[PDB]
Amino acid sequence: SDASGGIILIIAAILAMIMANSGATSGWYHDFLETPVQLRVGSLEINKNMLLWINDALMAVFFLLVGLEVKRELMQGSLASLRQAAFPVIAAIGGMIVPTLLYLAFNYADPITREGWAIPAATDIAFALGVLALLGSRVPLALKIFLMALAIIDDLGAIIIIALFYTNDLSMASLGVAAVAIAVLAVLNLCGARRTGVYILVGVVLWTAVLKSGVHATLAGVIVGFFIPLKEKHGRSPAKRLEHVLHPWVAYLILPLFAFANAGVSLGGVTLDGLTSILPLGIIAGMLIGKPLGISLFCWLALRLKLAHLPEGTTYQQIMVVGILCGIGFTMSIFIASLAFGSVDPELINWAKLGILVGSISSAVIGYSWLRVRL
Ligand SMILES: CCCCCCCC/C=C/CCCCCCCC(=O)OC[C@H](O)CO
Ligand SMILES: CCCCCCCC/C=C\CCCCCCCC(=O)OC[C@H](O)CO
Repeated sequence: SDASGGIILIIAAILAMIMANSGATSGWYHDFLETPVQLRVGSLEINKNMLLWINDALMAVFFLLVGLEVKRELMQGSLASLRQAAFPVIAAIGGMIVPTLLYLAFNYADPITREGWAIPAATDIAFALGVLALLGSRVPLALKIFLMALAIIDDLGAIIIIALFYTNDLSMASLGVAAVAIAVLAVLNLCGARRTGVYILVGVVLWTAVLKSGVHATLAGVIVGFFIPLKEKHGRSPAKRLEHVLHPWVAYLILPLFAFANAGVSLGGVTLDGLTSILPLGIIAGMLIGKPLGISLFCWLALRLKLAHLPEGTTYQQIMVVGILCGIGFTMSIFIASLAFGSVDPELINWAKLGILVGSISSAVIGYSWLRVRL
């Protein structure tokens, strides 16, 4: 499902680029996405443009899946112990620090564009795993597990740090209702509730309470995915079945719809001097240099001073290639960019997207080349 998921994602992005650039469709594409919307449901109203609504829904579902996965990794997978978590965690710290530092090298003096610091810290898990899948049985499963954990730690870390920066966007009552909802999820888990539906219902309450803040609405999905029990009772667990049923819908519908609504950008007026502007160049440097350099360097240090061990079945060369692949930020990076610039100016988000596209495509091509050499 990895290879076909990546291919369908790329098709949707190409269709977006066609929509945003052809005279027959460009007008409607942009006008529809820009439309202000307010949904009627009692004494509870909220105003957001069409694209933001779409992204909130799609990313709530995607990060519900991310929540299930990270909980499974912390309880059963490669994050279930210090011994196994050391290497992916140190790698993710590097993949966070170095891309941010290279982005801010260009953008720290700009009070507007510095808000996009996390853009090249993101990794498009579907795209990167799809490029891995192109080598088939030559890829050690441990390498895929490593890439998955790395990307999820960086993506969740970005979302969480941004959420902490954005807390002031929520009201006292919103935070209160959210706290009570999270507490209900916790007691449901600790007591032994195993029907997925009850968690989903309390989860939509949590999601609506923090819906004014897109990043918090996204984090709500993670929280719900985290508190759905994973204990294998009689060979069954609601988290396993939910992840299994949800994964195809995310890989084949949610993420392609997101890419179709977000990856299309006009190419008229774009220039070589425009691409070398601080915002797109900071993104490109973060992805093409920051990601592989941070991941490889922090991993090398972890191994040399014996802080961590290579995952069995992998080599350090393979880890370096994964470091390149983690520069494929694509849809996750576009989402981070919408969180930073979405409510500021269309020129900013479009140039951020152009930078993301150059960095992502270049990371994919270079990573696949090195992958063919090493595997
Ligand atoms: C804002 C800060 C960044 C937020 C980043 C979000 C991602 C969180 C997961 C990464 C840490 C992994 C923790 C691994 C801890 C070791 C696990 C352990 O030793 O626990 C033993 C226990 O038996 C277990 O079942
Ligand atoms: C409210 C902030 C709380 C943050 C607590 C996180 C602590 C985790 C540290 C280890 C991972 C490395 C994290 C490095 C994160 C990049 C630096 C950063 O977040 O600051 C960028 C700044 O916003 C540009 O304007």
